[PDB]
Formats: sequence, structure tokens, C-alpha cells
Amino acid sequence: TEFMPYNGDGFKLLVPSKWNPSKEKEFPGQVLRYEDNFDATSNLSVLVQPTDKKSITDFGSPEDFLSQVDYLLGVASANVLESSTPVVDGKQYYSITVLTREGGKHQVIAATVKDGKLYICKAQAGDKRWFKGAKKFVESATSSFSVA
Ligand SMILES: [Zn+2]
Repeated sequence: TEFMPYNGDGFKLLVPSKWNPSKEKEFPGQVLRYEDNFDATSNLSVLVQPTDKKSITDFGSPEDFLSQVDYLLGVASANVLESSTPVVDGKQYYSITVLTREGGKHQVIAATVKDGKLYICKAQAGDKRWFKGAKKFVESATSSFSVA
């Protein structure tokens, strides 16, 4: 109904059914981008980049990882609402929720390491759309992200 599964190269996730794919490359390693055409500040991207790390935990804690992929957030200020270290089907993931700025953005990052690749899912919405229904879309897309 409101969500549709997507299968990429080595990963899958749920994308909101009303968002559309964007052909524009915003970040390096970008392989998917979906956006709300009524408010393009609501969007999501999946990045796949090579790495020498063997685990997401080689990055240090969730907050340490966040500091190393901070280009993804563009910030006068970043506030970490929550972080977690969920394990899905054997794989360690990190998940981080960050609020950046009046003007506010809620960004959720989910990440794991597999096969000499760093796989990053980032979903965001603006503060007002967040509380008006976007929170569901942002959190499902990042919660649903899994690699194989
Ligand atoms: Zn907010």
C-alpha cells in the first residue's frame, strides 16, 4: 500500500510508494535516491562504497561513525536523538538518529559492512513534515534496510 519493496545490488529496503526515484547523484557511491516530489526535503539514499574495514564496529561507536560520514548531513548543530546497534541475521548494524540545523532536519542513518563494502542508508525529513506523517516513512525505510 504505502510502502513498496526495492531490491538493489546486494541489499533491499521498503521505499514509500508515493516517492519517486531521482536520477541526480548527490553523494559518492550513490546507487539509489528517492524523493517526495511535493517536498524534495523528504528523501532517501543508499550509498555503497569500498572499505578495508571488516565490521561497522571498526569505526568505533555509532557517534564516532557519524563523525566520519558527516558529509552526509549537508549543519550549525547536530544533536544525536538516539543510537542503536541492532543485529539482523548475523550482521551487526549501526543506526543513528540526528537532528540538524530554523530550519530543522531529522536524518536517520543505518549502516553495515559486508564484503569489503560499506552500505549506508540515509533517510530525512524536515521537522514539520516529520510530525505530520513523514516520521513513519523515514523510520521504516531505515529499519527495513538489510544487506546480504
Ligand atoms: Zn525536529
